[PDB]
Amino acid sequence: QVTLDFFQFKAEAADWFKQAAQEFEKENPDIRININNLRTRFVKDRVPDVITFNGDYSFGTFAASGVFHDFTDDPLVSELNEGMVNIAKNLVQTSDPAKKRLYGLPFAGNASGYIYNKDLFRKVGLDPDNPPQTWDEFIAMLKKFRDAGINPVQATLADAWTTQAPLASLAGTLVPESEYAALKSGDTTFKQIWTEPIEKEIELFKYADSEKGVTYQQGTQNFAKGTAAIIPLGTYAIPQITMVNKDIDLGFAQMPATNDASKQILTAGDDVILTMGANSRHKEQSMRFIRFLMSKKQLENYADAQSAITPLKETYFGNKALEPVRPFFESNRVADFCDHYIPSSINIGGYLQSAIMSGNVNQFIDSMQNEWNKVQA
Ligand SMILES: OC[C@H]1O[C@H](OC[C@H]2O[C@H](O[C@]3(CO)O[C@H](CO)[C@@H](O)[C@@H]3O)[C@H](O)[C@@H](O)[C@@H]2O)[C@H](O)[C@@H](O)[C@H]1O
Ligand SMILES: [Cl-]
Ligand SMILES: [Cl-]
Ligand SMILES: [Mg+2]
Ligand SMILES: [Mg+2]
Ligand SMILES: [Mg+2]
Ligand SMILES: [Mg+2]
Ligand SMILES: [Mg+2]
Ligand SMILES: [Mg+2]
Ligand SMILES: [Mg+2]
Repeated sequence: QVTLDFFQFKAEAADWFKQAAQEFEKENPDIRININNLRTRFVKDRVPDVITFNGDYSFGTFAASGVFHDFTDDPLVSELNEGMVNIAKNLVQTSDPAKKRLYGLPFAGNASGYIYNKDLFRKVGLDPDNPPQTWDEFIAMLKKFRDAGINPVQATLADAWTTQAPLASLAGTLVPESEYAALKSGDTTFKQIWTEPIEKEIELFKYADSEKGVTYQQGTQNFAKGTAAIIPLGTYAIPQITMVNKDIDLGFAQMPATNDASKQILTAGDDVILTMGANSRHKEQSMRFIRFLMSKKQLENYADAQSAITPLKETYFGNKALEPVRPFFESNRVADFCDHYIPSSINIGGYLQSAIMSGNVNQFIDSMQNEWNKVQA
């Protein structure tokens, strides 16, 4: 009989993981799973046995420091979407190509863009199956909502991380990931690469016609209750909206950053990486649970509950709301999040909140650059 500590990062999926653990326990009487919904928590001697983490810079730093088990050879890997596996490997924060190993399993994918209310689209005569293809059309849509008496955009600025979503959506098209290597070597600057994304994010939030400084929970509640045409968050937010209102008719769309309709890109990443503490005392039992979670049945059950994208080679989309972005995935017109290249020590969320509210692009760009420069030094 062993007790596993399961650190589960994702607020929106707390019940799903609680129930999955309980199901596993019923079938495996020799294993109890204690869920806790960060370096201190991840000291070797107390590292959780099973872990979910967002696939971001922080994951990559813990991976490079040896906190997580090395899954590179694991028999599970060959049934997974190679792009999602490669994203996880490329997050490892190392300058040595050979050290870009696999330190967790992609469990679920996301995309960043905007969630929209199809009934409000219908109300103003827009086609909810064919959202805007260009920046100009996207802005014209927001203006159409305002002119019809509808709040175009629900902001959630009181939760700073939410301001990263539009930046990442827009940067996906505007800024190739290769620019971050040039940024590190000093061959480009934030002024050159992020001025246009931040200007467009500021423009987007000029169409937030209600109070901007509300919380994530408040914004998703407002949206669920029909009071805004769009909420510019990624797919991870869908379950939070639908739990408030089962009946809301939602779509998810790419946020078009330019007027080149043929060269739009969808920001998409590894929303959940499932891993094991490298210094776990109970690796065999931990892996039994991980194998249970990584079965197609469980992955698809999760994807349905959470409106996510499964990590299997045959991709499954958990919600018909995701139909407008299916072509980006099919054509591989995707990009990882721009903020996965930004060290966790830089307070990008706080700088973005300030930029959106104040409009002061120069201060935002200078803050990012000066903090980046010091890290690279
Ligand atoms: O654009 C926002 C964000 O999207 C991706 O992360 C999705 C992740 O965001 C939220 O999780 C928290 C909420 O505090 O935010 C960090 C990630 O920034 C997570 O550690 C934390 O749990 C949602 O609540 C989650 O459901 C969702 O999975 C992207 O990877 C991030 O870099 C960032 O751009
Ligand atoms: Cl594949
Ligand atoms: Cl599907
Ligand atoms: Mg423990
Ligand atoms: Mg919740
Ligand atoms: Mg490489
Ligand atoms: Mg046009
Ligand atoms: Mg009005
Ligand atoms: Mg690219
Ligand atoms: Mg106003």
